Order: sequence, then structure tokens, then C-alpha cells
Amino acid sequence: IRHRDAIISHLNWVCIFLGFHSFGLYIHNDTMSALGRPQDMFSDTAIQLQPVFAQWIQNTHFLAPQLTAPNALAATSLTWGGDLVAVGGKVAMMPISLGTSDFMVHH
Amino acid sequence: WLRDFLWAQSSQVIQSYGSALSAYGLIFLGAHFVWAFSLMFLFSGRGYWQELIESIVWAHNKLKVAPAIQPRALSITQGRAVGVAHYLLGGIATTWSFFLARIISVG
Amino acid sequence: ATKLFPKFSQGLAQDPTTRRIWYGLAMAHDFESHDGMTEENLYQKIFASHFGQLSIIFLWTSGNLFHVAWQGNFEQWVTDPVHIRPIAHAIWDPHFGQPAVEAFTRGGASGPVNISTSGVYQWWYTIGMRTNQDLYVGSVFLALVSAIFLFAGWLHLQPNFQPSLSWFKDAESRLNHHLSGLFGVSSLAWTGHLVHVAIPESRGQHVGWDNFLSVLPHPQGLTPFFTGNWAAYAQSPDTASHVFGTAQGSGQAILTFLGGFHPQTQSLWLTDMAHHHLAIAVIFIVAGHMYRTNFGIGHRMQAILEAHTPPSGSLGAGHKGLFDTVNNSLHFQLGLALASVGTITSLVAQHMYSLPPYAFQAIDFTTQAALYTHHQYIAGFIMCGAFAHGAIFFIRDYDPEQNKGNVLARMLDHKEALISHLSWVSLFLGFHTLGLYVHNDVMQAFGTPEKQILIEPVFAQWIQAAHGKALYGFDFLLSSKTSAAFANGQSLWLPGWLDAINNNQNSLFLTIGPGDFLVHHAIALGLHTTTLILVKGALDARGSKLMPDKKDFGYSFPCDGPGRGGTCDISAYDAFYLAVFWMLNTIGWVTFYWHWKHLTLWQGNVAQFDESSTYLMGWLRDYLWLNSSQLINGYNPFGMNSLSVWAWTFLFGHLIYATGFMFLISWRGYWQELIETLVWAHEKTPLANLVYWKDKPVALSIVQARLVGLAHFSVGYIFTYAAFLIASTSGRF
Amino acid sequence: DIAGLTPCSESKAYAKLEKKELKTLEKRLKQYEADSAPAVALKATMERTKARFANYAKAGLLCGNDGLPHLIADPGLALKYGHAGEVFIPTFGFLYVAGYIGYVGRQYLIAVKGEAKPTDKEIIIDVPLATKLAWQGAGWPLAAVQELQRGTLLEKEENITVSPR
Amino acid sequence: MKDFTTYLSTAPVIATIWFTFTAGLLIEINRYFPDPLVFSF
Amino acid sequence: THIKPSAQVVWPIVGQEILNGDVGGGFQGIQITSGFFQLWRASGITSELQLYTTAIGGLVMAAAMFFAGWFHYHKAAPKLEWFQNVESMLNHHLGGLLGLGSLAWAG
Amino acid sequence: WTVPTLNPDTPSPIFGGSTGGLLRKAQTEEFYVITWEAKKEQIFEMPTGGAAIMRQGPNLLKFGKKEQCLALTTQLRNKFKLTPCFYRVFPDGKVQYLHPADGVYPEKVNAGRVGANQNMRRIGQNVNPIKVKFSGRMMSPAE
Ligand code: CLA
Ligand code: CLA
Ligand code: CLA
Ligand code: CLA
Ligand code: CLA
Ligand code: CLA
Ligand SMILES: CC1=C(/C=C/C(C)=C/C=C/C(C)=C/C=C/C=C(C)/C=C/C=C(C)/C=C/C2=C(C)CCCC2(C)C)C(C)(C)CCC1
Ligand SMILES: CC1=C(/C=C/C(C)=C/C=C/C(C)=C/C=C/C=C(C)/C=C/C=C(C)/C=C/C2=C(C)CCCC2(C)C)C(C)(C)CCC1
Ligand SMILES: CC1=C(C/C=C(\C)CCC[C@H](C)CCC[C@H](C)CCCC(C)C)C(=O)c2ccccc2C1=O
Repeated sequence: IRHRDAIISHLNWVCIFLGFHSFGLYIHNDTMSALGRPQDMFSDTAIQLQPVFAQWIQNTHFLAPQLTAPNALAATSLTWGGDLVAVGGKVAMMPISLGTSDFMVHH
Repeated sequence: WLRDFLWAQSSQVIQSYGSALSAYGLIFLGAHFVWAFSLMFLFSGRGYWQELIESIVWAHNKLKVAPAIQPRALSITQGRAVGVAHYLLGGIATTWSFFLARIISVG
Repeated sequence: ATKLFPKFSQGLAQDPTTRRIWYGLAMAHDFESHDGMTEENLYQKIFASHFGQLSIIFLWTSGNLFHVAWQGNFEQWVTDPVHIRPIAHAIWDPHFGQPAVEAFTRGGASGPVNISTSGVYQWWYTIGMRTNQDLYVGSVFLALVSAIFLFAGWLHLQPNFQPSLSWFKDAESRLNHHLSGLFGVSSLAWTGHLVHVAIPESRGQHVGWDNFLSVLPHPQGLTPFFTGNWAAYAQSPDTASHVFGTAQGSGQAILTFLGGFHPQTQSLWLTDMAHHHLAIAVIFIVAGHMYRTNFGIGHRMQAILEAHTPPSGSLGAGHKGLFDTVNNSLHFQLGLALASVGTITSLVAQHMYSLPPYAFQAIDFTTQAALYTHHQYIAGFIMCGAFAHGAIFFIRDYDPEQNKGNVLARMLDHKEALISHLSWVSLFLGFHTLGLYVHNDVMQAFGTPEKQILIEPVFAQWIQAAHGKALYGFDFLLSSKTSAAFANGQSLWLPGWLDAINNNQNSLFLTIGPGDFLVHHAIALGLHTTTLILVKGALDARGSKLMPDKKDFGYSFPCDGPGRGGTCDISAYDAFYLAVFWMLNTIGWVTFYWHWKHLTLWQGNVAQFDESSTYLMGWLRDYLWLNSSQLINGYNPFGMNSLSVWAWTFLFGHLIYATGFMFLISWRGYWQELIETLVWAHEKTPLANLVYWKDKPVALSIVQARLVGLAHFSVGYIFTYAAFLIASTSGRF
Repeated sequence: DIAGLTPCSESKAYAKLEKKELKTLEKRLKQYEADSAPAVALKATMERTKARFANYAKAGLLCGNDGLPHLIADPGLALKYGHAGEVFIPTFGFLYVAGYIGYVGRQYLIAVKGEAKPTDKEIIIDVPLATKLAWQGAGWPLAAVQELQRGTLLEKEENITVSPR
Repeated sequence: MKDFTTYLSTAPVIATIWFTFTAGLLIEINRYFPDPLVFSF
Repeated sequence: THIKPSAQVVWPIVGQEILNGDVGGGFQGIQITSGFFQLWRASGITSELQLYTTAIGGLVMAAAMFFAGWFHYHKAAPKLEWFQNVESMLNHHLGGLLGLGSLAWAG
Repeated sequence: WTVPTLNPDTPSPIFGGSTGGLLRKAQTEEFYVITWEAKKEQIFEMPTGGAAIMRQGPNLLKFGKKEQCLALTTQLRNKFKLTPCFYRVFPDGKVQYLHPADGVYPEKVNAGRVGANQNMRRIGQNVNPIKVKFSGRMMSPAE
């Protein structure tokens, strides 16, 4: 309670910073796509904002039965990587690939 | 998100009339209604509604049907609570109907 | 300490916060609240501001003309107006990518351009303009007129040209001159233009300042006029084979009463409009000779008003003491003027789509839609302002002692009855319209559309059949080929009128059904609830049971505190702010109805509206969702087209609307504490406490919050629907 | 032949809609066996559909180009062409019941106004009194007219008003 | 059980009972007289 | 893999028997989204009789809970010092509620 | 009774510091000082957020707002039954005694304070705004 001003000021700042660098990315991309400049967007093709930390964690959990969980036969989820499980012709679960859109929406 | 998610995936909830998913279209529309109805309580204040209520209480007193439990407008706090409750209900039920009508059809 | 900017308020100049800037921006034109304001200085500043508004209007028209002439395709559009799109102005946006430079190259232009949804091309083509030099000269002339009005506004603020307070309060002379000259002689001069320029230019003959004294408007020049043989001016009208702008099937008449539409342009006859403005000019000139001026004849409005006291005391004192009330209150005058102007703006909107006055209008569908939506939203705003200023009158200007027992006090006397009956009509219309729509939605949901409540609008259909629509079989007045009303018009407008109203490809008295019934009752609910909110804010403006001393607090004020149960949104300003939402919804219903009816008419699929407008999933599915496809595909991962700007503007309006939600739901007190924390943060941040504010940051006031939220709301509403309307009409047509 | 509306017995779009609904129902019915619970349900639904169409065409309802029954609100057109049961008769049918409700509630309010705590007789309903008044409110129109003619339905200027009247 | 029947006479309980009654009456009317678009009987 | 889970049947009253959709299994009802079928198959139910008896047990336990509320308020209500035994409450809720519960489900 | 002069040698409650205290306003225009005599060392709530220990004897406290000082005043009077008085201090060094301006608290009478802003009419007896129109500044009929 005695330093609530600092807490709330820094929370306000991070909220504004995140709002800008998350939603203004969408606005920049909308403006560029409307202006006819898809090469200037934050896309997986033009300006890649790749979530490399989440991708690394994905790859690390996928390769866990090999090094860091050797008594497990497979990874906890197929979302980390690997092949799909199809039941009745439909996909039960399959690897989820994270890209620029996933970066933007996670932020 | 507007075109390829909201507008595209709404084709199952708005075309559900005459199906077993018609209740989902009905609740889609009704949740839209409740959501917009929340905006009468959120955008407004108690002082307009108390004056309207007293002008109506005049008409009830004229015909001798003025209740003994005096009609009041909802408190400011209650106005806000009703507004947010109807907002949450409308939005969440709209998403509920949209999601279920979409994914029961396509999945 | 004391600042300089709000020169008109010392209390705002001494305000150390950011509220000073905002309130000086928003109290600038409330001249009555200015420090050291005299009534005479008030009226004089109003006069000067009116001159400035006129100058701005004429400059705006000059700019429209100039850009259509310079960057437009007016000289090519007059050649093929059905096929060529009108250019509004060119685009020079350095943010454009080459795909956008390619996509906005429309209308036969050399580069990126904007397509005019304004209708000014059809208008200027109808009134005789054919070249870009005509528009250039018109723009120069209107810029000169704007400069002249600016100079007049400066001049009539100078000491020996500042008019007295009574000169503004001279109502009889102003009315005489504004009916006779401003309305009447102006219409006579417009008739002169149509007779001398527009009609000959529609007959292929070029008439300009170079030759208009050398060409006759009629082969029998002024002999039929001075001899009373006025029908000689209607002998040879334009044929049905007439092609606009040419001499093929010309006709020699200048004053007709043909009625209906020019068949090639699907527009009103120019000779009909000339005769219209001639008749209206005569009528207004004789109307402007009614009131008493320095010549001993005429009426005094005070006498007329004080004489109109019914016996039986049914209106009490009647209109006694009302001349003083109207003449001394600028808000009464302003409310009357806004009421009338908004009503006639709605009239313009309703008549220009049914009776398109301009050539090759009604085939420019985007133009029709834009004009209707434009003028109807303008009218809704003006009509909200009418009641707003009526409330401001009741608070600031109304004297209950000088209006002792007249109709105006008799209003406040039974205001609870008025408000409760408007409440009943709103409640009934809402209950039953929504209930029938929901019943029909549930019936279409259960796959049983034959159980819908489809009430045939037989009253409006009876009216339509009285005008000659033979689709219903009422055979009453003009649909009855044996009536006297029908017989007496056959030498007159009625052939054209009945050929035009029975043509189901125009918008003259469209065929209506149960969907029209339901949406007209929704429109009625909207009108009744909007005027309920506005009337209730105007009549409870001087006090209520919750706040009996409200007149002492002004028109706008935040609240009266959380006491007495809570007084949020208590003022008349708050009633206006609440009524603007309901007005926007009313006009949204109106323009939705218009646009869908006309989109199904233009597509040759009226059955779509007739079958889907009885339930609201048809409105959502077949109007909002179906017509949004091209709009939202204005830009996609596979490129963009000229609808990219309307897609962007769509999302823009949505964003502004939602931001307004921020100011409407979230209120001041959260933001003041947040701003206090931010103040602390700035004062304690190194390298940034070097920079300090001069105005202390504070959250927006409560009234200002409501204003800003309503402004974001309305701007988003308007931009969203304009984007959707233009993109759904311009995407197909 | 009122507003270009054809009777639903003579309209072809009406029969088209009937056969369309029945085709939907029988295309659902083809999936099940002879007498299943779903088959019974769908056969009952088909019978209800045919009965509904027959009963709407029998009631002299007018249909549009879409084959849907349209109601005639106007008295004079409803009474001239036999469409009074659409909007005109149910109008008074409703108004009877609505005045019933209002008159019963009014009488309850007036009866509990006399008690020492009239407010606690409104959150806690006097059920015997309410049922007495609900039963004797069947003659609400006559009683309301006779209360209107005595000047006892309305209150005089004892109602409260704001300061500018 | 005077207090219990006083509870049952409360506004919410009486409202629940009365609206269950009204809704059941309408539901039974619509079961035995299905699809009543117009007054023809 | 072909039958849509449904556990709610609608009465045919106002035309709402259209919501009783063709979900499969010679059945007409509302396709549920609760996952109860998969949960029951994971528990190894394989019969409607077991679900019925679980329902009866649940009603018995609801009566037990309401009796316990009445008992622990009106008949033998715990003192404040009993609620403030947070150490014992945590010991029992970890070992018994979650430990014995997880052990019983494991069994 | 006469106006007491603020003794600056008064100690302050035991407080570990906050972020809700004085800002540049104290350096620029004005701040506020509240003094009270405590019978024993007691923990009270700071209006700035946080708990402080008032010392046995006289206690001085600085605040940047009058509402803070009167909030602490009402807390000390209602939860501790003390008798605080606070001042307005300017960066000039000028001290203006504020709260018990008469010596007694304003909820009680002292027989010698003059009434101000007392309209001798009813609130429904105010004139209409059309009577006070064009009064120079924008005014209410209550004046
Ligand atoms: C205000 C708008 C409105 C209106 C006018 C209607 C009107 C109607 N609806 Mg729709 N509906 C609405 C809103 C509305 N609804 C909404 C909001 C919904 C969604 C919840 C629905 C959903 C809906 C469905 C799903 C259905 C209807 C149906 C109907 C019809 C009912 C006929 C009926 O029950 O006969 C009742 C006949 C009577 C005579 C009852 C009158 C009441 C009493 C009994 C009369 C008094 C007699 C006597 C004096 C009593 C003595 C005392 C007693 C205690 C013994 C009618 C056309 C049904 C239909 O078939 O439509 C075609 C139908 O299936 N509606
Ligand atoms: C679309 C609607 C909308 C928008 C844009 C905002 C925007 C904001 N809200 Mg609000 N809010 C809204 C609706 C909205 N709100 C509603 C409906 C509610 C419910 C009542 C609230 C309730 C609410 C609360 C309670 C709080 C906020 C907060 C915030 C801020 C956090 C994000 C931020 O600063 O990032 C940066 C700004 C944005 C993301 C906004 C969009 C800006 C983009 C990037 C464009 C930039 C334009 C660029 C400068 C060009 C300028 C052009 C020039 C010509 C002027 C921001 C000012 C919080 C806050 O202020 O603390 C941080 C907060 O505490 N809002
Ligand atoms: C013949 C003499 C005469 C004339 C021409 C005018 C003309 C005018 N006066 Mg003046 N005035 C006069 C005598 C006159 N007055 C006298 C004698 C007095 C003192 C007793 C005054 C005192 C006075 C005051 C105090 C003020 C004016 C103002 C005005 C202006 C009104 C605003 C305007 O332009 O809208 C004119 C608009 C129209 C004519 C359009 C309305 C008519 C139709 C019905 C509208 C619908 C159809 C539409 C025209 C179709 C358009 C289609 C297409 C062209 C778009 C106008 C220029 C005001 C102003 O602006 O100050 C500069 C103002 O404040 N006058
Ligand atoms: C002939 C027209 C007319 C005239 C002369 C007046 C004159 C006046 N009005 Mg009235 N009024 C009018 C029309 C008119 N109004 C209409 C049509 C409405 C309804 C919309 C109102 C509603 C209204 C209210 C509710 C109030 C007034 C008030 C006033 C007074 C001062 C207003 C002020 O300070 O301006 C300052 C105005 C502004 C700073 C403008 C605000 C911004 C608006 C919302 C437009 C923003 C557009 C935005 C920039 C677009 C962005 C788009 C972009 C992003 C693409 C003044 C006497 C006030 C008054 O008298 O107080 C007692 C008052 O409370 N008027
Ligand atoms: C969809 C949104 C919406 C809706 C439905 C309404 C509805 C209404 N508004 Mg508006 N209003 C809105 C948004 C909305 N408002 C917004 C955004 C604002 C800006 C703040 C306002 C500002 C405003 C003002 C200032 C005024 C109104 C008024 C009214 C009433 C007008 C009378 C009427 O139509 O009665 C018909 C009623 C309805 C359509 C709503 C009821 C819905 C059904 C019929 C009721 C039963 C449903 C169901 C059985 C309930 C189940 C409950 C439970 C069992 C779960 C009505 C309650 C006026 C008013 O109250 O005076 C009469 C008035 O003066 N409103
Ligand atoms: C018939 C048995 C019975 C009786 C006569 C009483 C009598 C009393 N109890 Mg006890 N009680 C009982 C059973 C009983 N209780 C049970 C079974 C429980 C366990 C839950 C309790 C728990 C309990 C507590 C914790 C309290 C009481 C209190 C009281 C007193 C007044 C309660 C009141 O106003 O009731 C009227 C209240 C109701 C009828 C509300 C019942 C709500 C139920 C439990 C939930 C229903 C939710 C529903 C499904 C939601 C639907 C939503 C809708 C939209 C569909 C009174 C001495 C209170 C007191 O102050 O005593 C001195 C008190 O604090 N009782
Ligand atoms: C608040 C106020 C105000 C304002 C108000 C308002 C705003 C109002 C409005 C109003 C309005 C807005 C109105 C309207 C009206 C309308 C009318 C009144 C109409 C009429 C019509 C008629 C009469 C018709 C006739 C006919 C027909 C039917 C058709 C054909 C032709 C003929 C002619 C036959 C003021 C300022 C005053 C002040 C006080 C307060
Ligand atoms: C689903 C459900 C149900 C049912 C349920 C059930 C049926 C349950 C059961 C449960 C159970 C049935 C449980 C059991 C348990 C058991 C246990 C928990 C055991 C334990 C053991 C132990 C712990 C041991 C220990 C030890 C050892 C190891 C050895 C020796 C020594 C000693 C003893 C120490 C109902 C109806 C309610 C309804 C709702 C839902
Ligand atoms: C609409 C509205 C109102 C008016 C809403 C009213 C007062 C509440 C209506 C609730 C129901 C309809 C009344 C309950 C009456 C009986 C309990 C119902 C039993 C009988 C029924 C069958 C009619 C406010 O008082 C208000 C206050 C503060 C901010 C916003 C608003 C606000 O938006």
C-alpha cells in the first residue's frame, strides 16, 4: 500500500506499451494491406515476429523422451511436435505451429 | 479476424433457421439484443430514470394505481451492475451460439 | 498563474488544469456565458459568426467545384453519364503502395482518384454546366462571394456598422425581406436560370454569359407573359424521345406541368421545376408583403399572437405574451429553426429519392444511397438540437411570469401527461414491434414461416392507391379512372404522375408489404422514444421532484451528487446525450430500411426484402452479412481493390465507436486516480522530471466525458455505415 | 382481393411451401425405421403441418406472392371480407384480458391501501383477497365504465407535481 | 404453518406459481389447439 | 465416431421439436457439448442403469448436503476456533480430499 | 482563545515512507501541516496509504491536501478521541491556521463566528435564470 503509486504507474506503462506494440501492429498491418504494401506488414513473409522462445520450448518438450524424460515413450502432447493422431478420419491432435500471428495474438 | 473468422464462421449460425441449430441462431440474436440492452444501463444514469419514473407515477396516481412501494430508479451501483451483467451475458451467449452452431456443423 | 486563452472566461483562465483548454474549446460559442457579455454584443457576435458560416459554406462549394473541374472527369461524364463514374478529387497519398495507385485509378483518370458519391455531377449537369470552365468560373465566383461575406462579417462588427439590439429584434421586416427576397426573388432568379440556361442546355443549345442576351428562352419572347397568354409557354414540351443535352426531341416549352419523370434521365422535367420555382417565387413574394414595416400596411405579429386566444379558455391565455418570448429568446428561435430545417431536410431526403430532380440520378445508386443517408442523419442531428435548444430556452430564457397562462406555460403544466403518454406509445411500439419480429424469427427458426404475423399495411397501401397505384385494387381517387380527382388532372400532371407511380422500377411510392409495416413501426418507436427523451429533458429542464432547483444549475451540469438516491444524468444536457443514441438508432433503422429496399429493387430481387424483412435474422443475414462481403474483402492477403479505403474506414468507425464506449461506460474517478499515479511517476522519473506540465493533468469532466463518448460513438456510427453503404452500393454498381 | 393478396387456398406458393416443409420432414423420416420414436415424432410433425396448412387455408387467410398468410388490421376491410378473426376479434379478446389484469391489480392496490402497512401487503400478497378480486374482475369493463361515470376512477389534483407545474 | 404460507404468499413465490400456471395454461392450449394464427373456431 | 452425443430431448409443443435433431443412434435430441459421454466412457459406464444409479446416489448426496447445512447451522454449529484450525483443514484437504480422492479414483 | 502558532520543532509519527506523500505542489504553491498531542504511542492509518505510529506527546505531519489533513483529523477524533489542528504552509514560510478557526470544532457553536453565504430565503424562492442573465460572468440565480 505504501508504494502503490509505483506499482500502478509501471502497470499503466506496461499496459500502454503492450497495447501499442500489440494492437498497433494489427493497425500497421491493416494500413499496409489497405495501402497495397503487404511487404511492409508484420507477417510470416514480410517482417517476421517469430515467437522463438515458445518455439524453443515446443522443440524441447518434443525431444524430452530422448534426453530429459527418457522413461516417457512420447511427449505429453502432440502440440509440441511430431505426427498427428487421426480418429475416425478426423484429427484428434496435431502439432501446433507458432508464427507471427501467434506472437501478435499472445501479446 | 472480421472477415475470415467472424464473418466467415457466422454462416452457420445465421443460416441455421429451419435446422436443429436454429436455437443457436435465436440465441445469437437474443444475446445481441441483451448486449445492446446493457448499453441503456451503462451509458445512462439514475437521474433521467427517476424523473421518467415520477412522470409515470403521475399517470399511476391519476388512475389511483400508484403503488405503496414507491417506484425508484435502480441505484447507480445497481445500474452499473445490471449493465455489466447484461453486457457479459449478451457477449458470452453470442459467442456461445456462434461457436456451437459453427462447430457442430463443421465439426 | 492566470492564463490568456479563454479570453471569454476569467474562471477558465484561472483554472490551472487541462480542463481549461477543453472547456474554452467547448464554451467558445456559448456567447451568453461569456464574461462581460451584453445582449447587443451577443446578437452582433452572432451576426458576424453567421457571416463566417456563410463564407465557409461558399468556400466549401467553391472547393467542390474547383476539384471537380481540375481533377474530375466532368467533361467526359456529360458524354456517357450512365457508364462513367464521377471523380470527386485526385489522391496524393505518399503512403500509397503501387497496388493502391493502380486500384484507385478509376473513372478514366490518369492517377488515383476518389469517386463522387455526392451527386454534384448530376446536379451541375442538370442546371446547365457542361464544361470544366463553367465549374472553374463558378468556383471563382463562390470564392469571391465567400470573401465578400467574410468582409461583411468583419464590417458589421465595426463601431458605426454594429446593428442595434432592436434591429435584430425587428421580426416583421426580416420576415418580409426573407420571404419576399431571400426565398421568393431567389426562386424567381432560379426560374430565370432554368428558363435561360438549364433548359436550353438540356435542349442542346449553349447559353452562357457570352450569348444569353442574344438567345430567346421562348420563340414568343415575353409576349405571352405581358398579354396573360401564359399557356403559350407550355405549348411544345420535350417529347418522350428526348435525349438530355441534345436537340433531338427538344420541345419549345419552358413552363410545364407534365408531372412524372423525364423518361431518358428518370428525373424530373426541367420545365416542371422552372414552373415550380416560378409559382413558389410568386407565392413567397406575396407572403413577404404580410408583416408591417415603415409603410403603414401589414400585420404586427404581436397582434396576431395576442388575438389567437380561443374562447372556452381551452388554451388559457392562448398565445398572449408569446411574441416577447420568441423575439427575446434566441434559443426559442433556434429551436424552431432547427425543427423546421431538420424536418425539411428529411423532406429533401424522402423526396429526392422518390422524385429524383437531377438527370441520370436514380441510376447512380451509390449517389442516391449516400444522399438519403446523409440528409437523414443530418436531419436527425438537427432535430435533436432543436429540442436541446428548446430546453436551453426553458432554462435560460423562459420567464414564467411573462408567460402567465399561455400555451407555453400550459405545456409545463401538463408535462407529466405528455411524458407518460409518449412513454406509453414508445413502450407499446417497442413491445409489439420487437414481439412480432421475435415471433417471426422464432417461426422461421422452427421452419414454419406461414405462422408469422404479417400485417398488411393497408392504410399506407390505401394512401398509395389514392395517388394512383393500381397494384392493390382499392380504386379510390387517382387509381379510380372515374373519379373527379382523376378526371381533373388528365389535362395536367396526372398522365406523367400515373405512368411514373405505376412503374415499379423507380422509387416513386414503392410497393410495400408486412416488412414495411414492421419497420415503419420500428421507425415510429424510434421517433417517439427520441422525442420522449428530448421532450422530457426539455420539460423537466427547469426542475423535477428529484431536483426542483435544476434551472439554477444551468442546462449542462454533471450531476447533483449521490444523494437523494443518486442523480447521475439528471440535467437536460444528459437527456439530449441519451437521445442522440436513440436518434442514431432511429436513423439507422430508417437508412437500413431504405438501403435494403433499394438494394433489392436495384438487383431485381424485391422478393428478397419482401420475404426476409419480416424477421431480424433476415436483416442480419441478407442485408448486413450478405452485403459486407465485398466491403471486408477490400484488402485481403491476396491484394486489395478500390474498396480498400471503405474497408479501412469500416474498421475505423468500429474503433471510434468502441472507444466512445470507453468514455460512456468508464467514468471519471478511475481516471483521476490513474492520472495521479502517472503524475507521481513523471515527477519521480529521472531525465523526464526535467520536463514538466504547465497545465495540471486531470481526467475529463463528467459532462466532457459524455460529450467525447457520444462524439466517438456518433463518428464511428457514421463512418461505419457510410463505408458499408458506399462499399455495398459501389461494389455492385 | 384486398391489396392484391390472393387467398391461401388458391395460391400456388402456399401449396409449394406446404410440400417443401413436408419434403424436409420426410427426408428426415427416411433415416429411421418404420415405427421408431423419431419416426412417430416426425409423422406427428407432418400431421401437425398438414393440419396447420389446411386450417389456415380454411380460415380464409390471404396470402402474398411468397405464399404466407397476411393479416388485415383494418376494421371495415376485415369485417367486409371476413377477416375479423385475424386482428379485429383478438384485439378485444386481448383488451378484455389486459383490462382484467389491470383492474384486478388496481382493486388489490386500493384494497390494501387501507391497511397499516400497505407495503408489506405488496411484497407478501394477500392471496385470498387477490383471488377474490381475480374472480370478480371478470366484469371489469362494466365496473370500469361505472367507476368512470362516477368520477372515482380518476384522482383530482391531489397528485404531486414538480415546481414548474 | 402460518409462517410457511406467509412465505408462499411472498412476491417471488407467488410470481413463480402464477407464471408457472399461466405458462402451463398457454402450453396446454397450444398443445390441444396447435398453431393458432387466427380466431376461426 | 459417427453418433453425436445428445442428452436432452425437447417436447413437441410449439414447433420446437425441430431442435430434436438427427444426432444418430435412432435418437432425436439436442447435440450436447458437455463431454459427459466421453467422461462416462472413461469411467467405464457402458450402461444407462449405471448412470441412473449414479443419479440416485447424487440425489441422496444432495439430500445429505442439505441436511448437513441445516445440521451445522441449526443443530450443531461449529465454533470459531474450529474454523481457525487452518493447519488441520489443510492437512485433511490435501491428504484426504485430494490424496484419498485421487487414490480412490486411481483405484 | 487565540490563533496558535505552529511549532516546527514538533516530532513526527514513526513512518517508514510511502509514495503517497508530498509532490511538487508542496514546493510550488502550498502544503498542509497537522499537529496533535497523543497520550500514548498508537498505530494509525495514513491517508496516503500505510500505517504510522503516532508518538506519545505532540506529533506533526505533512500533507499536500486539506482533505488528507481532515481525513486524519476525523480518524484521530473518532478512533482515538484526539484534538488535532492543522495549518496551511506555503513555500514562502507563511503558515495559516485553518481547522479549528474559532478554536472549537465547527460542528459545535462558539458564539462569535459570523455567518456567511446564508440566503435568507427558501431554495424554491430563487429567481429564474432569465433575471440574472447578462450579469457579466455566468451566474446562478442563487448568486
Ligand atoms: C407481442 C407480440 C406477439 C404477438 C402478438 C404474438 C402472437 C402470437 N404468437 Mg408469438 N411470440 C412472441 C410475441 C408475440 N406473439 C415472442 C416474443 C415469442 C418468443 C418467446 C413468440 C413465440 C411464439 C411461438 C413459438 C408461437 C407463438 C404463437 C403465437 C400465437 C398464439 C395463439 C395462441 O396461443 O392462442 C391462444 C388463444 C387464446 C384464446 C388464449 C387467450 C387467453 C385466455 C385463455 C382467454 C380468456 C378465456 C376465459 C375468459 C378465461 C376464464 C378464466 C380461466 C382461468 C379459466 C399468436 C399469433 C404460436 C402460434 O401458433 O403462432 C401462430 C406459437 O407456436 N409465438
Ligand atoms: C476500441 C476501444 C477502446 C480503445 C482503443 C481503448 C484504449 C485504451 N483503454 Mg479503454 N475501454 C474501452 C474501450 C477502449 N479502450 C471500453 C469499452 C472500456 C470499458 C469501460 C474500457 C475501459 C478501460 C479501463 C478501465 C482502462 C482502459 C485502458 C485503456 C488504454 C490501454 C491501452 C493503451 O494505452 O495502449 C495504447 C493505445 C491503444 C492500444 C489505443 C489504440 C492506439 C493505436 C495504436 C493507434 C495510435 C494512433 C497514432 C498515435 C496516430 C495518431 C494520429 C494523430 C493524427 C492524432 C487505452 C488508452 C487502461 C488505461 O488507460 O491504462 C493503461 C485502463 O485502465 N480502458
Ligand atoms: C432581400 C433582403 C434580404 C436578403 C436577401 C437576406 C438574406 C439573408 N439574411 Mg438578412 N435581413 C434582412 C433582409 C434580407 N436578408 C433584413 C431587412 C433584416 C433586418 C430586419 C435582416 C436581418 C438578418 C439577420 C439578423 C441575419 C440575416 C441572415 C441572412 C442570411 C440567411 C442565411 C442564408 O444565407 O440562408 C439562406 C437559405 C436559403 C434561402 C435556403 C432556404 C430556402 C429553401 C426552402 C430550402 C430548401 C430548398 C433549397 C434552396 C434547394 C437547394 C438546392 C441546391 C441549391 C443545393 C441570408 C444571406 C443571417 C445570416 O446568415 O447573417 C449573415 C442572420 O443572422 N438577416
Ligand atoms: C444552427 C445551429 C446551431 C447553433 C447556432 C448552435 C449554437 C449553440 N449550441 Mg447547439 N446544437 C445544434 C445546433 C446549433 N447549436 C445541433 C444540431 C445540436 C445537436 C447535435 C446541438 C446541441 C447542443 C447542446 C447539447 C448544447 C448546444 C450548445 C450550444 C451553444 C454553444 C456550443 C458551443 O460552445 O460549441 C462548442 C462545440 C464544439 C467544440 C464542437 C464539439 C465537437 C462536435 C461533437 C463535432 C466533432 C466532429 C469531429 C471533429 C469529427 C472527426 C472526424 C474525423 C476523425 C474524421 C450555442 C448557443 C450548448 C449550450 O448552449 O450550453 C448551454 C449545449 O449544451 N447545442
Ligand atoms: C437493444 C437495446 C435497447 C433496448 C431494447 C432499449 C429499450 C428501451 N429503451 Mg432505450 N437505450 C438504449 C438501448 C436500448 N433501449 C441505449 C443504448 C441508450 C443510451 C443510454 C438508451 C436510452 C434510452 C432512454 C433515454 C430512454 C430509453 C427508453 C427505452 C424503453 C422504450 C420503450 C420500449 O421500446 O419498450 C419496449 C421494451 C423493450 C423493447 C425491452 C423489453 C424487452 C421485452 C419485451 C421484455 C420481456 C423480456 C423477457 C420476458 C424478460 C425475461 C427476464 C428474466 C426472466 C430473465 C425501452 C425499455 C425510454 C424509456 O424507458 O421510456 C419508456 C427512454 O426514455 N432508452
Ligand atoms: C425447512 C428447513 C429450514 C428452515 C425452516 C430454516 C429456517 C431458517 N434458516 Mg436455515 N437452513 C436449512 C433449512 C432450514 N432453515 C438448510 C437445509 C440449510 C443449508 C443450506 C440452511 C442454512 C441456513 C443458513 C446458512 C442461514 C439459515 C437461516 C435461517 C433463518 C431464515 C432463513 C430464511 O429467510 O429463509 C428463506 C430463504 C430461502 C427460501 C432461500 C433458499 C435458497 C436455497 C438454499 C438455494 C436455492 C437456489 C436456487 C436453486 C437458485 C435458482 C435460481 C433461479 C433463477 C432458477 C431461519 C431460522 C439464516 C439465519 O439468519 O438464521 C438465523 C442463515 O444465515 N439457514
Ligand atoms: C422543445 C421546445 C422547442 C422545440 C420543440 C420542437 C423541436 C418541436 C418540433 C416539432 C415538429 C418537428 C413538428 C412537426 C410537425 C409536422 C406537422 C404538423 C405536419 C403536418 C402535415 C399536414 C397538415 C399535412 C397536410 C397534407 C397532407 C396530409 C399530405 C398532402 C398535403 C396536405 C397539405 C393536404 C421550442 C424551440 C419550440 C421551444 C419550446 C420547447
Ligand atoms: C461419481 C458420483 C457418485 C459416486 C461416486 C463414488 C461411487 C465414489 C466412491 C468413492 C470410493 C469408493 C472411495 C474409496 C476410497 C478408499 C480409500 C481412500 C482407501 C484408502 C486406503 C489406504 C489409504 C491405505 C492405507 C494403508 C495401507 C496402504 C496398507 C495398510 C495400512 C494402511 C491402512 C494405513 C455419486 C453417486 C456420489 C453421485 C455423484 C457422482
Ligand atoms: C433502464 C434504466 C433504469 C430503469 C429500470 C427499472 C427501474 C427497473 C425495471 C425492472 C422491472 C421491470 C420492474 C419489476 C416490477 C415487478 C417486480 C415485475 C412483476 C410484474 C411483471 C409481470 C410486470 C434505471 O433505473 C437506471 C438507473 C441507473 C443507471 C441506468 C438505469 C437504466 O438504464
